[PDB]
Amino acid sequence: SEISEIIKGRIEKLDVASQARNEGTIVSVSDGIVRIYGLADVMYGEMIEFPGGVYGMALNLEQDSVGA
Amino acid sequence: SSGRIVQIIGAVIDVEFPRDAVPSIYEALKVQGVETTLEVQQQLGDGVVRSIAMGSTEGLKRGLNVDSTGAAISVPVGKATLGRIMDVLGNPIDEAGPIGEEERWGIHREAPSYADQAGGNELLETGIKVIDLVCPFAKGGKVGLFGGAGVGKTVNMMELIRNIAIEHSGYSVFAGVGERTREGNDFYHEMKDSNVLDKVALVYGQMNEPPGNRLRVALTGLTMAEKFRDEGRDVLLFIDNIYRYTLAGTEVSALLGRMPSAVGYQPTLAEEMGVLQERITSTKKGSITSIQAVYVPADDLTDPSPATTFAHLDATVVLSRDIASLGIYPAVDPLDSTSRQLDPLVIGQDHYDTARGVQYVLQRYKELKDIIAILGMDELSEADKLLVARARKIQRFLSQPFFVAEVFTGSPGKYVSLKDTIAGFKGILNGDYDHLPEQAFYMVGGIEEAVEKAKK
Amino acid sequence: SSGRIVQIIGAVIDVEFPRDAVPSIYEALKVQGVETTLEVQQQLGDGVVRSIAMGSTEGLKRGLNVDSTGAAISVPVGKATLGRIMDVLGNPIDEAGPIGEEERWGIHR
Amino acid sequence: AELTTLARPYAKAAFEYAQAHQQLADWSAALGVLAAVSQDDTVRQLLKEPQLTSSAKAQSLIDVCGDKLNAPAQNFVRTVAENKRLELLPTIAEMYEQLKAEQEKSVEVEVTSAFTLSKEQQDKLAKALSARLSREVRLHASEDASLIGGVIIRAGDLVIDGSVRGKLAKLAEALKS
Ligand SMILES: Nc1ncnc2c1ncn2[C@@H]1O[C@H](COP(=O)(O)OP(=O)(O)O)[C@@H](O)[C@H]1O
Repeated sequence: SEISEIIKGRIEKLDVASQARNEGTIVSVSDGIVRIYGLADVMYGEMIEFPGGVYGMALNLEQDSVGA
Repeated sequence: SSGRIVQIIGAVIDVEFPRDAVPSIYEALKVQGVETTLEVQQQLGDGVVRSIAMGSTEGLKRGLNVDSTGAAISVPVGKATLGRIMDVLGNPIDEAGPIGEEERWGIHREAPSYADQAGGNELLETGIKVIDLVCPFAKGGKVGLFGGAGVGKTVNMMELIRNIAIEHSGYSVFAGVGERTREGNDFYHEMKDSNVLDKVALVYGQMNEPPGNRLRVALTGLTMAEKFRDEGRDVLLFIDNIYRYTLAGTEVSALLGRMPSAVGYQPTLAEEMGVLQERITSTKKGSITSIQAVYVPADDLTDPSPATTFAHLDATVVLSRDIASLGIYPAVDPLDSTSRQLDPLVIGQDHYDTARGVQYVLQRYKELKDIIAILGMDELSEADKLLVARARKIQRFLSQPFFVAEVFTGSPGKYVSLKDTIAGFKGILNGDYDHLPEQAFYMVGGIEEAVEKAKK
Repeated sequence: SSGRIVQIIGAVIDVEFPRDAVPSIYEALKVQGVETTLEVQQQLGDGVVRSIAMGSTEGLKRGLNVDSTGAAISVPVGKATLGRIMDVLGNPIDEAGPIGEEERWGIHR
Repeated sequence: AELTTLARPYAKAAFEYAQAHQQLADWSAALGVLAAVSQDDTVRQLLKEPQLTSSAKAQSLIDVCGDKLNAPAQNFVRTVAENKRLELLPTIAEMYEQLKAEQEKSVEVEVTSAFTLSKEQQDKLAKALSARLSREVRLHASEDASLIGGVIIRAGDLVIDGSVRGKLAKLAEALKS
């Protein structure tokens, strides 16, 4: 490709997290709705564990977010 | 090539494909490893299609592989569908093994063309006297069916199935749109006990199913009726409610995010009615005649769902509680049932004169019944008393024993031809049978059976 | 750490905070230099919270520094409230001086 | 909205700066390196992380690209990232190239053929297309076994079909009707 070797060597030392498919991060909380980045293996109707013993249910599996 | 699920919102599933292998509108898709079928509704761009699932989506995830079948939803057709219960995908839902079909057909096709119309206004003989006299059916026609429950709707449907199978060498297809599961099991056992199960193919789209199943189940039953029409036959197609087909279109259009039309309906209401109703016609090979029961919302005839439905109907049959409380079966109101075929250019002058004479005598008896109720029988003249006697004879001669009701009446059933119906009601209207008692005219076939009933 | 006002549309005010110091839902916030309190309704993502003012928005600008109190709107309770007129924030709106309460309670329970 | 609708004022601002300061090839190399860096999967995973600010995403893109960006291109990267428009970075570069093709009076023409064409045949088609379009043309030749003869010229939305497959389709439409 047209990527140079030095630019590729700068790309390989980037700090990129390895996102597990059963893990996610909360983006937004509003009115009982929690929209979550990630969770790439979640099913429609699957329970989701939050901290503090709080549980949720996934209902909107969108392209880049999950509404629970 | 296969695609991947990118979005699950309810029953609406978006699947991404490669750009040279985007599947067509109304193509059936299969989720790998699961028993789930999808039907493509829209092409959104960048390889992504938006589709409706034909079952429950609980347990589906993004990332599942989806195969394309290359065609629309294809159902089994032919003689092997008779006696069997099927869903919208044509899979059997009775526990009686696979359907042994020889042919599968897709459920989306065009209406028959302008040059393929059969022409004329040929009548379909049902063998029922009140139907063939007062509200006659056309081949290729459509029948609205009105009334509540418990007045004999199912018995009339089994008698139409038996009469079209035995006397005309045709078949029947039932399509239950929004079928209650209790009543479908009851209707299946009633058709086993009346020996008419092997004359009809049953397709149910049940109430607890998502609304694309309840949208496409009439197209499945119409596809099986089209194969039966293309074998050269005259087919009956029964639709259990046309308003649930309309409401399933409202629900599917609300799930896709379309902007709604007046009184809440889908903006494609007349078009989705016309795609279903223009396939029910008389062609050069054979005909399909449909009997469709109609619910009216809020008792409003100018609501958009019955106003779109009544533009396609050729006849109405109204069932009445007051005729059934008198013991007269079938309980068809002769004054409230209408027909577009009741016209002297269509059926001739003789049938029209006999039917309008019967309707005048029953209407005059209807107002004189309130006169007798307000002031007594002594208020009426000799001509009014003569019309009351002829009208009670006409009202009892409209009753008829049925072959599927022999447990109920305790009699053999009768099939009456149209010639015998016009000759018998003309014989009552001309005063030829005023010497008979009225109870001879109850539950016989032709007028000669009433003549031999009045010797006993 | 403090945030800054990014949007004022009517009674609804959006405040951007740093990502380690986002206030919770129903946290009270104090705008610096103007006597107005904000209550957090929603967390919109990227550090931004959406809130409703507990006063008039005529003296507010974009760019104003907003501090977080770390708790909900707390009002005085006890028998010091008897005989007094208070507003929604528990400040006295008679002219009888300060309320000498011994306990304050949050309004969300 | 479409990607070109969103990518139009960024490419127009970059083209007006690079035409005003005589840095057309510098910004064309910079936007090509930026588009190719933003389409790599690791950078695309980094640019969709929710805990990163827009300034850190612009700083990571500037530190990855390095010596291929001058200081106004870095200012352009910070303006693109502050308005949350980093996914537009291929489309912006494409529209910049279209603007530069209107400035130097040139058109990029794709020619597909049934057999390989020599330099005399490409110079002949390029001179005919330069006489028709009133632009300097740049041909890009390619092969196709679907054609049985002839060439197909594609220049933007202009299609000139000289292949015998199209003449076969015209004869099929003329005899079917
Ligand atoms: N042809 C008939 N002869 C005698 N009785 C009938 C006839 N048709 C219907 N009935 C009576 O009416 C009742 C209701 O019939 P049915 O068709 O089962 O209505 P539904 O299907 O709405 O319950 C039956 O139980 C039967 O007793």
